[PDB]
Amino acid sequence: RPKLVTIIRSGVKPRKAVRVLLNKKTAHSFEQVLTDITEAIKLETGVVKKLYTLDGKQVTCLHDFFGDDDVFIACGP
Amino acid sequence: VRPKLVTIIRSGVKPRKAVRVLLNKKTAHSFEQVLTDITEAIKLETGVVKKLYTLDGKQVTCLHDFFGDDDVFIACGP
Amino acid sequence: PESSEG
Repeated sequence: RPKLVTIIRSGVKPRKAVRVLLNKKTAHSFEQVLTDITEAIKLETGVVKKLYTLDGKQVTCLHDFFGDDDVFIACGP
Repeated sequence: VRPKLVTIIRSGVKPRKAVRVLLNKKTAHSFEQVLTDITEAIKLETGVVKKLYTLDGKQVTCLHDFFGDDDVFIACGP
Repeated sequence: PESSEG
């Protein structure tokens, strides 16, 4: 029977549970488990959907992007 | 022309760590591809999990500790 | 201290 584990990333905000579904039989080593958690964490990192300048304008095209600013803010979903 | 070293700040995410992405005005042939490149760079900066701890601070070091009673754990990177 | 986001 599979175990649903909640992982809390140390020092990371906001506080979002990462859940990993693991089977005592299929998990061959402890290192395997650490790797599966690492992969689970990278997956829950949302894909970047929108970008904004520091001043608040959305960057929506290649031409906005290759302007003078080189610091932007990423947003997910 | 010259490549551009962009600094990305993740909205709401703490600690405040810059993610740097190098993009080329003549390589990035798509805005959606730029976002994908930024996404990958963010994923890459995710530290690999090196240690696990119970909520009460005991290190989990083997499969036996991992499949015991607790089902909530704290992950530490490097 | 400057402040902005989103």
